[PDB]
Amino acid sequence: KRITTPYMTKYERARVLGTRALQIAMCAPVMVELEGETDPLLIAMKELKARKIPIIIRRYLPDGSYEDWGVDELIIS
Amino acid sequence: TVINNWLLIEGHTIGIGDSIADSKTYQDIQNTIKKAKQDVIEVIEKAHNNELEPTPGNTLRQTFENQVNRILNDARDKTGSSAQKSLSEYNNFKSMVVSGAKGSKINISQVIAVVGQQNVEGKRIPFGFKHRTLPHFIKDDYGPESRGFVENSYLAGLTPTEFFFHAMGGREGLIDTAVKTAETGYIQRRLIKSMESVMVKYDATVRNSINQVVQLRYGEDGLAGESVEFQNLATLKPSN
Amino acid sequence: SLKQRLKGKEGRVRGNLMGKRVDFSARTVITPDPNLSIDQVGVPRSIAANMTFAEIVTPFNIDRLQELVRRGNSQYPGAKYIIRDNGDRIDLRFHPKPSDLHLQTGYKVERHMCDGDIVIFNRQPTLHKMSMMGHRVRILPWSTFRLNLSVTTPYNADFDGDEMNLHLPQSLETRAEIQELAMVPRMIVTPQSNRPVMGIVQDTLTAVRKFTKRDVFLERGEVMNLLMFLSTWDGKVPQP
Amino acid sequence: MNAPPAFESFLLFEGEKKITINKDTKVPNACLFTINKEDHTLGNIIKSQLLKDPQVLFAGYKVPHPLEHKIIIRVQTTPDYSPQEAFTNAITDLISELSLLEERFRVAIKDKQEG
Amino acid sequence: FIGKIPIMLRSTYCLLNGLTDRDLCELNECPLDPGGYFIINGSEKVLIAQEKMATNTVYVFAKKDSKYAYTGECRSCLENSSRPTSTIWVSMLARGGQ
Amino acid sequence: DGLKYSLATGNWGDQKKAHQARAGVSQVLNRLTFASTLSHLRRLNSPIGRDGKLAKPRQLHNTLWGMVCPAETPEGHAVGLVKNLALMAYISVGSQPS
Amino acid sequence: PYANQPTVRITELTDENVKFIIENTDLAVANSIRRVFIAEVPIIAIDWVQIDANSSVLHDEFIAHRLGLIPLTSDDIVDKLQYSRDCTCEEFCPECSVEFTLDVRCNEDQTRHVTSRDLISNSPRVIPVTSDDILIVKLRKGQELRLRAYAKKGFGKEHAKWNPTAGVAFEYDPDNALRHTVYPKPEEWPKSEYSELDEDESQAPYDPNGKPERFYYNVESCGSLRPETIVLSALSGLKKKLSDLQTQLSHEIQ
Amino acid sequence: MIYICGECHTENEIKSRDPIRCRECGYRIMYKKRTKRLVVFDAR
Amino acid sequence: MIIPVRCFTCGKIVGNKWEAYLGLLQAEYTEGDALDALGLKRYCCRRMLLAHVDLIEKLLNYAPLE
Amino acid sequence: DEITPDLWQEACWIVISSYFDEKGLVRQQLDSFDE
Amino acid sequence: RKLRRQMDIIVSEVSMIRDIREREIRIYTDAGRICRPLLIVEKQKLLLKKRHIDQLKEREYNNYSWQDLVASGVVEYIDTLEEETVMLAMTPDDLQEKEVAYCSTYTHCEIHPSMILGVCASIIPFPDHNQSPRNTYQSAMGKQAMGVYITNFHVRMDTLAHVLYYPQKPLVTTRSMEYLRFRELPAGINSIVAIASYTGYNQEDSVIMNRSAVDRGFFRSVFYRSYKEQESKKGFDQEEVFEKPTRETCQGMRHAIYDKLDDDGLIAPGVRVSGDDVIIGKTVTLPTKRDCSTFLRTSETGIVDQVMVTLNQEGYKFCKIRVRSVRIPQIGDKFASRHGQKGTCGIQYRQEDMPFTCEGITPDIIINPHAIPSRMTIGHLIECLQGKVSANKGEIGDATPFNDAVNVQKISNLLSDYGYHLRGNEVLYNGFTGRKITSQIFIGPTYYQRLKHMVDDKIHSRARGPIQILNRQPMEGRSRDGGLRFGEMERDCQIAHGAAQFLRERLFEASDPYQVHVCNLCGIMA
RNA sequence: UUUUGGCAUAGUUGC
Ligand SMILES: [Mg+2]
Ligand SMILES: [Zn+2]
Ligand SMILES: [Zn+2]
Ligand SMILES: [Zn+2]
Ligand SMILES: [Zn+2]
Repeated sequence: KRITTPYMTKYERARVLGTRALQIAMCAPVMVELEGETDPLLIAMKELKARKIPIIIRRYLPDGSYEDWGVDELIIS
Repeated sequence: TVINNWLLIEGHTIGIGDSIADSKTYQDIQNTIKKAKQDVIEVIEKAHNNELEPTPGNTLRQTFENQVNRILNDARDKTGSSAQKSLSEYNNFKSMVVSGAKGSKINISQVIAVVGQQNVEGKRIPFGFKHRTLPHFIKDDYGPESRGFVENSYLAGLTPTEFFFHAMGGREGLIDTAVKTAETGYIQRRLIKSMESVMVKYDATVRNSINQVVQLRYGEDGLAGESVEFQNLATLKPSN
Repeated sequence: SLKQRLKGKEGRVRGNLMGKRVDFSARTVITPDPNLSIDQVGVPRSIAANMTFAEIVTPFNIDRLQELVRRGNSQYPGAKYIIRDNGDRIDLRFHPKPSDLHLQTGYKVERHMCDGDIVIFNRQPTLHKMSMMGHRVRILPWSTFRLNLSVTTPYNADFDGDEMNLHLPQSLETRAEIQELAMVPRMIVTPQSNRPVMGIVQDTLTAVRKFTKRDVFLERGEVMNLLMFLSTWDGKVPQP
Repeated sequence: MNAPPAFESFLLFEGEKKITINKDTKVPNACLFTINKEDHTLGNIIKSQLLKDPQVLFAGYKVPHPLEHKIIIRVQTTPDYSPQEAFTNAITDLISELSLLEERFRVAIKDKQEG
Repeated sequence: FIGKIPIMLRSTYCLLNGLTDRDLCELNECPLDPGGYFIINGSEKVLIAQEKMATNTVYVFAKKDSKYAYTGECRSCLENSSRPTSTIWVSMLARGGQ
Repeated sequence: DGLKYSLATGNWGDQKKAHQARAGVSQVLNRLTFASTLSHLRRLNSPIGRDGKLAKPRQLHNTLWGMVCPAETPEGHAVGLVKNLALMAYISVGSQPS
Repeated sequence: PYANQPTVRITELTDENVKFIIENTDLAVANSIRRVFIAEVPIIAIDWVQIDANSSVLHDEFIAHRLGLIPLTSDDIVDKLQYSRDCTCEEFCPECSVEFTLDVRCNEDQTRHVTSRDLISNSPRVIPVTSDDILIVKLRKGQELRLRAYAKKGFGKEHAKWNPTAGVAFEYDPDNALRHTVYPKPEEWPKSEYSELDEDESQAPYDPNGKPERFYYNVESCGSLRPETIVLSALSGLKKKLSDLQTQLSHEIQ
Repeated sequence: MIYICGECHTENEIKSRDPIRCRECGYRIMYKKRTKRLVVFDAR
Repeated sequence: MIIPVRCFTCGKIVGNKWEAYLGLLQAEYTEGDALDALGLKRYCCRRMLLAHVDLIEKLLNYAPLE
Repeated sequence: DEITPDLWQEACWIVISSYFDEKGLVRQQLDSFDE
Repeated sequence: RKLRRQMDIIVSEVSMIRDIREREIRIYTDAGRICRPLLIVEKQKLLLKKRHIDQLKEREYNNYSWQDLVASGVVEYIDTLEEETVMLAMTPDDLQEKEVAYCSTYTHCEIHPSMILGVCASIIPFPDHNQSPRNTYQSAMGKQAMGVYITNFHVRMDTLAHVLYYPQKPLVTTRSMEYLRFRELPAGINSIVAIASYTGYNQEDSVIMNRSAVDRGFFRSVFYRSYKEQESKKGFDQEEVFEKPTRETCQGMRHAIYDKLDDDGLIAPGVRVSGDDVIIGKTVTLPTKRDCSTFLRTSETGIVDQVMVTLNQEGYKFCKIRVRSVRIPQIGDKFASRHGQKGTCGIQYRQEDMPFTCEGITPDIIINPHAIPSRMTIGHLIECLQGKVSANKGEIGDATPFNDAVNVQKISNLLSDYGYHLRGNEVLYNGFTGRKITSQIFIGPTYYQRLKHMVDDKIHSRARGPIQILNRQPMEGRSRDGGLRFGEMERDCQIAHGAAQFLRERLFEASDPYQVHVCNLCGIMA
C-alpha cells in the first residue's frame, strides 16, 4: 500500500549519508567490507552502493499518514 | 587547462592596430555622415516651411523627432556595418566578438566609426538653456550635433560639446544602475516571503505551510526544471 | 522602545533571527586560478589555520589526530581544542600537559581546516541557488581566495576587488548535505532556464574559438606538451 | 602575511625527495617523474632532449601549479627501452652538451680578447 | 571677550597668511598645502558647499501633487540680516476639480 | 563650543534641535593623496529636500557646463548629488547692491 | 639520440655586455640558458642590514632596501664563497659573507650625499661596482646615518637583487622563416638588427623543414660580474643542476 | 626617560610624575628618543 | 621620493645617474640627448630618469627632529 | 597684431597659468571665509 | 557691461542678464552664484591681443597678472544665468573665422574647453577617447590612489596614511596637471604594461605582475597608522596613569607581552610589534588597580616609527604613537590605470617567467585583452602608444583632451621613426619555452596607480570569540572579526537548496545555541 | 591561577 516514488530523493540520499557517516564516526558497526577506508563519508557511500545501510526512511504524506521504506527497498540514483 | 596552455603558444592581445580602419573606410564613413547631416537639414527645412505633415497618432514634434531619429539610426548602423566589413581576420576586436568572449559589434562600430546618438530619458539632448542645449549653439537648432549626435569615434576623440553630451548620456547609465541596486532584493524578498513555504509533498502535489493544494503536480507535469530541454513537435506545422 | 526593537531591518526578528552573524566564516578578496578544478577553492594558510572542524576520534584516525594534537595551533595543520566525552574543553595553544593530550574513541578534535574540506562559498547579493555553492578546500600560499574562472559567472563575480565569503560546515551530516546537494558540479545546470549556468569564459573562450579553426596545426612536441594537461587522457597519442 | 618565503622555491625541506618515479598503469612502458623544487628550466630542456631520442614514444612535462614547485614529466618509450634509462641518457646528453658549450665559449672568449 | 572663532587655514587671519615657502617649511607646514580647512580638536574639517534654491526670485512651476495647475514660489529672504527666509506661494487652482 | 561642535560633528542648526538639523556639512578632510584633498576641498553637496523630489537632480544638466565637472561623482546612492567644481569655476563671494 | 654539437661565435665583447650567437642547438637549451642568466647565476648582494642610527628623512626599511640593490664586485670571490644557510657559524664568518660599514654624519650646512663610495668593505675584492656612485640618501645638517650590513651569496631566483643581468636580449629566426610569428601586415615591421633580407622583402620565404637555431644573445651585466663571467657561471650552474638531478635519480632507481 | 623637544631639539630627562615641557624653550611637544634595542632588516 | 637604484623592468643601475642627468640638463641638453649621453637605450630605463620626481630635495627643507 | 591660430595654443595656456598663479584652487573657501 | 569690464562702480562678480523677450534686466550681486572667466569677443575678434600674451610671459618681474587682464576688459566672469544670454565660441582659431556662416555674432570665447573638467577628471589622459562611465570611475579611483599626499607627512600624525616609495610624474600628462601640483606630488608609477592573454591569472579584470620588479621596489609602499591615547583624572572616581602594568599589581591584563614598553608605559620608536603587542601601558586605579592599555589591531604589524608626548587642551599628558608598516605588492592588491581599468594582482612571476621582447624588456604588468572591448577605453591604448613615443623621444607627452595637433596617426608616425611597429605592437617571446608568441603583443609604458585597498587590510576569519552582550551572537569590535551576517538572502538561498540541516547549523548551532526550561502545562519559560 | 566589552548615530568608501 505504498504510493510514494520508489526512488531515493536527493534529499533522502543527503540525509541518509550524513546520518550514517556520523554513526560510523561514532564507532558504529559497518555493514560492508571496507579496505583501508577511514573517512566516514566514503564508508557510508560504499554502504549505500552495497545497499547495506540499516536505516528506514519515514516519508510523511500531507495528511498525517506515513510510509516506511527500507534503504534497500528504494532505487538508488 | 589545455586551451590556456595552448594560448601561450598562440597568444592573444588587443591594440591600436585593431581599432584602425583603412583610409577608404574612413572616407566612406565620412561620406555617410555628410549625407545624413544633409538630409537632416532637408527635414529641418521641410519642417520650417510647414511642408512636413504629421503622421497619424503623432504631433509634428513627434513626427520630426521620429524622422531624424530613424535617419541617424540608419546612418549609425550603416557606418558600423561598413567598419565591420573593413575588419581583417587577424583583428582582435573581431576575434573577441565572434567568440562571444567580450564586447559586441556595436562596440566595434563605436570604437572605429561613430559613437552615435546620445539620449537622455529616451530622447535627444533637451534644451537646458533658453531653447539651447549649450551656449555654443544658436536658438532653435535641431541639427544632429546641436541635439547630441556625436559623430567621432572613440579613436578620433570627441569634441567638447560631443564629450559633454556623452557624459550626460552615461550619467543615466550610472543612475539607473544605482536604482537597480536600490531595487535589488526588494522584489525578490517580497516574492520569496510570499512563496518560501511552498513545497512538493510526498504525494507529488505542491502545497504551502498550511497544506493547501497549489498545484496537483509541479509545473502541471510533475517534472523538475533541471532535466527538461527544447525539442520540436514534428506534427504541428506540416500540412495534411 | 520595545516596538522599535523588533520592527525594521535591524530588529530582533529580521536582524537577529532571519539573518545573523555566524561563527566559522571567513571573507577575503577573490583572484583567478585556472589551475584549480571548478569544485576547488584556494584558501589562504592563515584562514585555514584560524578556522577549525570537529573530527570525532575513531580507531582509524587516532594516530593522525594524536599527531595533530601534538602539533597544536602554532604549527599548521594542527588543532585548537579537544572536546572530551564529558564535554570539558582542553585548549592546545596554552596546555603542554601530556596527560591532557591523550585521545580515545568518542573524543572530538577541532582540527585546522585542511585540504579537501567541503566549504560553502558565497558572494553577496545572493540571488539564486548558484550564488552559494560547495567547494573543496585547496591550501595555497597567499592571502586571497583563488577560484576557477568558470565559476565566476554563476556568482556574477569579477576580480576587480570583489570579496567573497566562505562558511565551513562543522558537522558530518551538514558536510554530507553540502556534498550531495550544493557542490558546484551538481549546480552546472540551473532550473531557472533549464540550461547551464556556467560556460567557458573570456580568455579560454577566445582561445578555443581560435584553436578549433580549420587551419590550426600542431607539431609533435606541442601536442605532447598539451596532452600533459588533459586529466582524462587514456595515454594513447592519436594518429595525426 | 601569507607570503611564502622566497627560499622555498629551490630548497628541499626535511624529508622531501628531490625526484620520485611512478609507473603509469594506463600504458605499458610509461613513467611519471615528479621533481620537486624545480621549474621550466629543467622541465623544458629535459623534454626537448627526450624528444630528440628516437625510442621515446612520448615525452611531456607540466608544472601542476605555478605557486607550487613541482614538475611532472611523463615519459613513454618503446617496449625494449625503459623510461628511466631514457631519462638518464637525456640528462647525460645535456651535461655533455653544456660541457662542450663551456669549452667552446671559453675558446671564443680567449680569441676575442686576444683579437 | 565673547568667544573664539575657528580660523580657516591660510586665510587672511591664519598665521600662514602671505608667508613664503621657506617660512612655511620652518613651521613644518607644506607649501603645497592649499589650506581652506579648519582644525577642530586636531582634526582637519572641510565645509562642503551646500547647494540650495536661489532666493528673492519668482519661480513658476506646475505641481500635480496638489490641486493647483500652477504655483509661483518666491523664497524671499532679507539681505545680510534675519536668516529665516519667508516662502510665499501664489497658486492657480486647477479647473479639473469642480 | 557652539561653532566648534557644529564643525566637529557636521550637524548644523540648534544643537538641542539636532533631530531636524542638516547633517554632513563639515567632513574630516580626506588626506590620502593630494588630488583627493583638492577634490574634497572643491566639493558641492546637493541635499535631497522637498524640491529634489519634484524634479530629478541626479541627472547631469546642461547648465552644469563649465561650472562643475561633467564626469566626477561617487557611485552608489550619491550619483549626481555630490559634485566637484570645474577648474576655472569661481563662486561669487557677494557684495552690496547700493 | 644524443646531444647537438653547439657552436659559439662572439660578435661583441665590452666590459658591460657580451653579444654572441649559438648555432646547432634546440630552442629549449637556449631558452634555459637565458633563464639561467637571469635567475640562477649566484652573486654577492647586501642582506642583513643592521641600523645603529638613522635620522635621515627615509625610514629604515627604505634605506635597507636601497642598500640591497647596490651591486657588488663579485667576479672571482663568489665561486669559493658558500651560501650562509649552509655555513657552520653564527651566519656571518668570512667564508659565507662580507661585512660592510656605513657611518655618515652631515655637519656642514650643504646637502650631504650618501653614495656607494661611503660603503666601506672589510674585503677589498668586494666593493660597490661604481667604486658616478650610486646615491643612497641625502642628509641635512644635523642628520646621521650609521649602520653595518653584510653581503651573502644568492641568485636571482630568490630575490632580484642577486640578478646579475641588466636585460638579456634573446632572439632567433630574425627573418621569421619558421613563421613562429604571423605578421598580419609583414611590410610594417622593422627589420631586426640580425636580419639578412634586402629592402624589398619583409619575411624570408617559409621553410617547412626548418627548426630553431642560430640564437642571438646580448647579455648586459649590471656590473657585479663581467658578462663573460655571467655566461660561464651560468653554464656551470646549469650543468651542476643537471648533474645533481642525475645523482638523485640514480639514488632513486637504485 | 629622555625626550627630545619638538622645537629646539633639547634632550630632557623627564620623570613619569612631572608635567612635560622643554627645560630651555618652554615648548610642549616632546618626542621619544630612538630605541637602543637591536634592530635588523633583511635588505629584500 | 629619491631616484631608484635599479631600473624596475630590466634591473640596470640608474641611481648613479640622477645628478649627472640634472647636470646635463643644466648644460642645455634636450632630455633625449641627456638620456642618450648617459647611455640609456631601452625605453624602460629612459622612463625612470625621464619621469622621476625628486621629493627628497623638498623633504630636506624641514629641520630634523635630531 | 592679433593672436594667430598657430600661436593660440600657447597663448591660451599662458592665460590659464596666469589665472592659477593669481587665484589658486581654493579661492572659494578662502574668499568666503574672509568675507 | 562697460562699467563692469573697466572695474568701475560695478564689481566683476556682479552679473547682468537681459531677457529681451520678457523685457527684464536682472542684476545679481549676492553670494553663492557660480561663474567662470570667458574671453570677450567684439566684431568676431578677440579683445585678447599678442601684447597681453607678451606681458603675461613676463608674469614675474613685471607685476602684470590675471587681475590686470580682468581690469583691461579682455576677460570677464560670466555666471550660468547670464550664459543664457551669451553666444559663446568654442575656440577662436576656427569658430569665428569667415566661412559659410553658422553664427556671425559671438559675444564670448572659451579659454580652453578642457577647463570644464574638475580636479580628479583632469588627470585623465585622452578622456575624450573613453567611455564616460570610465571617466567617472577614474575620477573616484584617483581619489583612492596611493601617493605622497603631502610633503610634510613626516611631522603629521594622521590615523591612516599611505606613502608610495617611488612615485613618478606621468610620461603622458595633461596641461592642467601643471596647476594641480600633480607634477610635484604624483600618485602612481609609469609601468611597462603588455596587453596580452597569458597563463590565465590576468583574466576577468585581474593583473599579472613582474615579481622581480616588485623586488626592485616597484609599487612598494609604506602604511602609517597612529594611535593616540590620554590619561585622565575624573575627580576621585579613578585615575589613569601611563606605566607598564606589572603582573602582580593589576588584577586585569591580557596574555600579550608588556616588556616592549619602557618605564613610562610607552613603547620606544624602532621596535617591531605584532597585532596584539602593547604600545601604551595605561593603568586605571581601582577604588590595586586595573589596566586599560591599548594594543595594535589584531591583523596589523609593523615598527614603531615615532612617539610624541604632549599635553592636551586640559593640560593632561597624552601621547600619539605612529606605527610604520611596509606594504609590498602581493596577490590581491588593487591597481588601476587612469581609465577605470580596475584590477587585482592575480599572480606574480619572476623576470625569466615573464614574456620578453627581442631587446630583453619584460612587462612590469600584464592585463587581459578582454578588459578593453566592452569598456571601450581607447584612451588607455592611446596613452600606451604616446608613452612609448615619449620614453623613446625623451619628452613628456601631451594628452590634453580637445587638442587637434595630436592624433593616433601622428603618434604612430613618430613611433615608426624609432624602429618600432607604428601601432605599438611587438614580437614577444614566451618566457617559459622561449618560443615566439604567434600574435604580436601591444606593449608600452602606462601610468598605473596602487589603490589603498590592500588584501591584508580586508582579510579576516573567525572560529569563535567576542560575542555580543545582548544578542549573544558574534559582533565586530577590535577588528573585522566577528563573523559575517548570514542574511535573509543566504537563508532563502539555502532554502532553495533544500539544505535544512546546514541552514539550521548556520542559524542555530554555529551562531548562538541556547536551551531553556518551559513548563508543559503553561507555555512560559519556567 | 586563562581573559575580552561601550550602545545608538552621522559621514565617507568597496563590490
Ligand atoms: Mg566587481
Ligand atoms: Zn659562515
Ligand atoms: Zn626645546
Ligand atoms: Zn631598464
Ligand atoms: Zn508551568
